[PDB]
Amino acid sequence: ISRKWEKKNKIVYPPQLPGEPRRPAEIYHCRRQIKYSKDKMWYLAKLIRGMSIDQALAQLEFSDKKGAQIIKEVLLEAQDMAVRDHNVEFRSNLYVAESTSGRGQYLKRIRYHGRGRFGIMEKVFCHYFVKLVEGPPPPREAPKTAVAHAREYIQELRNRTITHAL
Amino acid sequence: AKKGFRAAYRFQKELERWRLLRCPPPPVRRSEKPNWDYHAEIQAFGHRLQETFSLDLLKTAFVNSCYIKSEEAKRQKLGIDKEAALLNLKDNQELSEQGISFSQTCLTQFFEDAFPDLPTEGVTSLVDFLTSEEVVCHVARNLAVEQLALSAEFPVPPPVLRQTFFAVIGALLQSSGPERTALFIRDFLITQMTGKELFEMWTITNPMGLLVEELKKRKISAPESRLTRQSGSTTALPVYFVGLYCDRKLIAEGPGETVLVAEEEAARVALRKLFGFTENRRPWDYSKP
Amino acid sequence: SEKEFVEHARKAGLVIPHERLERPIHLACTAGIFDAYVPPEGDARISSLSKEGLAQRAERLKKNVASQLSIRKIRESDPNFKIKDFPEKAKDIFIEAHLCLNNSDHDRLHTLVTENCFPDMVWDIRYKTVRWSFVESLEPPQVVQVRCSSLMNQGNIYGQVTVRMHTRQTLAIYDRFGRLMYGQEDVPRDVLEYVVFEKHLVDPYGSWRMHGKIIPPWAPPKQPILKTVMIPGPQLKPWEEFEEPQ
Amino acid sequence: SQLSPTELIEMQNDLFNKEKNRQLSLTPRTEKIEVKHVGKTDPGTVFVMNKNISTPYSCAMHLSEWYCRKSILALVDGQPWDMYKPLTKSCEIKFLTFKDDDPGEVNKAYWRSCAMMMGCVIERAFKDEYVVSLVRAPEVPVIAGAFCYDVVLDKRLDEWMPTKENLHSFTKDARALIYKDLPFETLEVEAKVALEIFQHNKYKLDFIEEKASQNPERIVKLHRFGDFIDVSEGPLIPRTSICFQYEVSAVHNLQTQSSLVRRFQGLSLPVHLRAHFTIWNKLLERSRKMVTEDK
Amino acid sequence: AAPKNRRSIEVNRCRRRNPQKLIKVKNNIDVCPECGHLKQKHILCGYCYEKVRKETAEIRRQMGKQEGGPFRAPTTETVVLYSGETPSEQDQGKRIIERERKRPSWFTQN
Amino acid sequence: HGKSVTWWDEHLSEENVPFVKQLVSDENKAQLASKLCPLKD
Amino acid sequence: TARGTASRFLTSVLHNGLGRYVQQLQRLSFSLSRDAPSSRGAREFVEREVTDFARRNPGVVIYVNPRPCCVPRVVAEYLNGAVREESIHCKSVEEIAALVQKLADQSGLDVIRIRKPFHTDSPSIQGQWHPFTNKPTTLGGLRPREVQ
Amino acid sequence: ISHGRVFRRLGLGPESRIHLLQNLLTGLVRHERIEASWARVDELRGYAEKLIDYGKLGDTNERAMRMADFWLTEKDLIPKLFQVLAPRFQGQNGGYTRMLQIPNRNEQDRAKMAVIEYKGNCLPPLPLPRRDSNLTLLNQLLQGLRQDQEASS
Ligand SMILES: [Mg+2]
Ligand SMILES: [Mg+2]
Ligand SMILES: [Mg+2]
Ligand SMILES: [Zn+2]
Repeated sequence: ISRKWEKKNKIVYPPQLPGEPRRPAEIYHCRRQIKYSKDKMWYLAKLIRGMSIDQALAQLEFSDKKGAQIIKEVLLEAQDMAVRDHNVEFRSNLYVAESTSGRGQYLKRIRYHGRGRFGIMEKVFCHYFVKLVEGPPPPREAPKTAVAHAREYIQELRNRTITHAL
Repeated sequence: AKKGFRAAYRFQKELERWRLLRCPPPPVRRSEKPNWDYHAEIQAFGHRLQETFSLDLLKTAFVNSCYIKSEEAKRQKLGIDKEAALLNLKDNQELSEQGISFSQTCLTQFFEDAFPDLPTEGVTSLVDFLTSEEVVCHVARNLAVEQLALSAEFPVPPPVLRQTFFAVIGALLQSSGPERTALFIRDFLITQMTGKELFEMWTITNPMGLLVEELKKRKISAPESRLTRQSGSTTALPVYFVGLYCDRKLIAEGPGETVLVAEEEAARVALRKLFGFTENRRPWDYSKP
Repeated sequence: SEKEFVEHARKAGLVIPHERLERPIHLACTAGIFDAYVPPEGDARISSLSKEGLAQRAERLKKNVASQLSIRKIRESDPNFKIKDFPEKAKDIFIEAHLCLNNSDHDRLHTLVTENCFPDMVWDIRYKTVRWSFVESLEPPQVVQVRCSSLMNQGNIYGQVTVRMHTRQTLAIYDRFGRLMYGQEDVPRDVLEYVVFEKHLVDPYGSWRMHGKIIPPWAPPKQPILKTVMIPGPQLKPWEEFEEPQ
Repeated sequence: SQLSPTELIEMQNDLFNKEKNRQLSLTPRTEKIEVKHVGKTDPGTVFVMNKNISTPYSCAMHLSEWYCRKSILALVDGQPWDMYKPLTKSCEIKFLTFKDDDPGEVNKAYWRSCAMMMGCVIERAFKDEYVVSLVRAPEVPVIAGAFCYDVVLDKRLDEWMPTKENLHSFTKDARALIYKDLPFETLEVEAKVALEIFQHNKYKLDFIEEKASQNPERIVKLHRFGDFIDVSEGPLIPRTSICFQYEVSAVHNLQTQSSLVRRFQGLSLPVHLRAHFTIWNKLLERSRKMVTEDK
Repeated sequence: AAPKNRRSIEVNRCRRRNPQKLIKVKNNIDVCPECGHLKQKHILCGYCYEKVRKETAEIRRQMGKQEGGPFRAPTTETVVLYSGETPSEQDQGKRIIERERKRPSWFTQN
Repeated sequence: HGKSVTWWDEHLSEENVPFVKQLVSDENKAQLASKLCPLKD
Repeated sequence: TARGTASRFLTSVLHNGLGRYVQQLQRLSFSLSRDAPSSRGAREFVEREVTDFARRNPGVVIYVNPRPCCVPRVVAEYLNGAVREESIHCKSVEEIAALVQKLADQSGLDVIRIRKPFHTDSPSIQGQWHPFTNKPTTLGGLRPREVQ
Repeated sequence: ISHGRVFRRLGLGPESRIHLLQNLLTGLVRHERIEASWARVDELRGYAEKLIDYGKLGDTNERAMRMADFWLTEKDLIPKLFQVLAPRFQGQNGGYTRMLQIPNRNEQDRAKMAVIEYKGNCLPPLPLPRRDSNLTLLNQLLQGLRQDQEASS
């Protein structure tokens, strides 16, 4: 197996010089060996990507997925760790930067079908990784406007050159 | 267990390469690198330029005030006496100032004899562009002046690089002849202007105003902007050609996306034609008089 | 198909294996402090005068019979024991321990401080940056009392010496992200503590190790935290009604 | 005086910043205050805050983002309190939203904020060669359909009245101001510095004098968002973006023996309490009428 | 029918990352004005409903303890009172349940 | 700004809903009655 | 493969050869061994030809390092700051001399595909073609179906 | 094609649906408030409304008596139905039951659940969704509109 998301939270940064901007706090957390399915957990992880912690918790509260409760517990534990261990005030000033789901060690069993035939059934386990960054959530990216499209098209036309000319 | 050492050593080399890619180390000094010999480097730098410098002058020019201050701080921190030799390093401030002055004067004279029609502001802008931080630092880095410059902060900021380069220039002026120094300046700074445009380094604001002032100086009444050719007016990308007529005589023409841009380009073309800095001008003469 | 998971981490301790240990656990120091010295509340005002503090500190060390008998027992157990030469050694040990904690030199910190002192000074600080310095000493450290505990079951005598220390220290504790957390590095704030050192007399080596750090109950409160702290209330079950205390 | 409007704005902002710096330097250290939460949701909550630095907005952030999104006003143990005004001593805080049982204080705060925003739009939507002087914000009750602001215009501007196009331009300017989030800051100053802060509007000087007369300590409450500074009673909303619907209903020229004043009446609804299109049209039609309530 | 060729990862992603299969964000989430917990606008509050359910379960447990049989149901109205309360004139003549707990704030006398 | 969905009945009070219904009904009745004579306008 | 590898245009460092030619090879460091049989060619080259090459080209700093190594190597560092490392493992003296001459003649630039075999600055002498450079102008500049 | 259909399919058929509705109605009568699936509660609302109307017809009505005998499986509830619910529902015309959707069940099925309650029961009031007070901004503006309308007449 591999365990690096847990150790990523043990890194120590050098003291900031007087005048440098305050570096936002980053907290890494992970839940290992969850009975939930990898893709089903990935759907929930993608649901709360880039959102605020409170809004993610609110969505997970009313989400009917089984892993919604697990992710809510993970977020609560991560917030508690950020408040207690790390020097992070304003516990509601955290946003989910990354939220990923991977697979783990599966279990192999026999699933009978009939006529003496059987298949391999995989009891699946998933790992959930979450990263919380202190600060307001980043704004969503708006679709490219017509003026920006025109600027890009004009730039592409102007960047042309006579190929195979000299 | 595969019995072998070549594969293990090759994989260790691969791991070192991967580590280097993952975390790039900070740049280190060429002198601090193992293969280094300062006297041999100085001699090679002198010989590679087809020049005859003085070793003492080069050593004087290649030291810096920041380096001297760092050495003095180390001396004070260590508690050893270095006032006998460290204080006699003979900082290159005088050499750098002499190099700056001589280079500016020589470039001004070169541009005046090459383009008599260039105004004082134009020639000053050209000299400042040639002596600017970017060009001088690029030349010094390509000539490995940065590696031979004794200074802390191995990045060697642009002011330090320019100071070292002009100190080397002043040392060359003191060692060899002024004509040889002028030839070196021509070969290593004017060549950076090859293929460049006058306005790219002049950065004027009112081409039309400058053109009308130049025409007034040259005893020309006024330029008239007339639309010569165009391609599309209601299209998303119109193209216009504006020409300048003095006494109903076309002096220059310029294309543009809009009429104002075309007129500005025509004024720029007329100004370049009047000053002689044209794409069809005489190439710079690189010979031995 | 018949495969199961393994490696279930559990911590279950039983009295039988603890009592069936072939070798007893070797302890270099005691658990805590047996006799805690209670300082008078007027020490803060007494410290304003030099002789009015020094004479009292000298008189109290001599008038106590327990301290004198403890010093006599220490001297008879180990020769070349001088009370007058002790405060300088204690001050140097404290300064070097603070420097080692600043430098994260755990080996030297273990050599200096004892096993009852190391965790209390390493636990909450192992993941933070410390910038501590020594600038001045307003009052020289003063030996207040000396205590000794003798356990006859193993024939072990542990001697602890209490020294009042009034120091001028500058402390700056940073965060793991590099931001300042506790205090500034240029303020020479004054502190007054009581360091209790422990030394095993039976041991032939017997290094002096700092054991306890006593603060007076009337000591001024510590400097405020730079951040803001929210204290949650009691979590209430749906069937439980809240009670507001008055 | 030969002063450009931008120069006046710069001078007012600089003086306000100097007063704020003096207020901040008044406290040399960071004192810890224990603030209780007396709200119905989470009783017994304790906040360890910095004196004259922490804010009820920071307390709401400590609680949860829902409090920041919903709660507009703070009741510090005896009185309303805006979110961006630093706390002074240990106390208890209760948060107040739009949909509370007795939201009247929040309604007054929103009314005053809308009046101040309309005055800010009016003062800068007029030509530089003309003179525009804001008088005050008459506190009319929530029963009245529009918030009113008093403006004295140039003498040659007393003939014409703004048309539908002008009202729509004012509404567009107000919406543009809303689009950019400008927090409301409350600063406790004295009449001695308020006089030099304003120094140009005689009506504003008279308002400052009459507001300082009733205060024995000569304390004047100033509010500033962006580059606009005005004096008003009570706290204000923390954020401008709370105002979602905003319209400049009409103007009514009231003529007195000394001068004639344009009373601009406008209508606004917050994001939490936005209404339907027909309801908004009916409310605007009601607000078109004259509102007269000064004492 | 059997598949003809293995579906590539790009096709799989384009199939199972479409917004139709993605979980939509619900904008009806609100906080309960009473207890401050989360609830939907068209659904009752879970916390308050749990409190009411607990109280009702206790009341029904006591009223079933009062009736020793399964088919012994009251033929008249029933009234529940808490400690420190007495039946009024309009509450008299009905079956009476008495609780040791005090009257909750949400529960009105009426 | 994660604004929630709002309908016309969410923010109204008990006494106001009948008032709104009446203010819509009579307005619609007046609008319909106004156009009842198109040939004379 | 052009699509697989990188590419660059035909360029010269610091416009070399315009005013004067500068040898782009700055330093040349040989690392060899005295007892390894593979270092025979490097040892013989150091014995014979390194002094003549140094005399012919004084602008390059030549370093020689015998060390307990198995792979004899040559590191050339150019004025561009580029470092090119080659192996002289089991090569004859003629091959070593040819490699050294090739390194000296190289400009130190990246050995990748050159898009064009030519590089001319401002090739628009006497003008550059535009769709209006061959179309005669009508009287008054009128459009084909525009009436004045 | 399910056009013009008012009865939804439940259980193992029509008789199974009738029996399930009868059991739910018996439980509702016995406990004065029950919780079940949202569809089941919605279906049972009509039968609960009809049962009160049948009980209001009188104790001596043989049709109502046999209807109660069929529906109320527990015969101890029939006297309760005819002597408690019917007497207390006299002036009320159709406001006999209240139905509210509760959050989904904590079981893995996550079914949509509702709760039905007979009005005037001896149970703690449910957290009914209360309208905003008239002191709100929009409510006060509507009050001003109402006052203006009243003054105009
Ligand atoms: Mg079988
Ligand atoms: Mg398979
Ligand atoms: Mg499979
Ligand atoms: Zn609730």
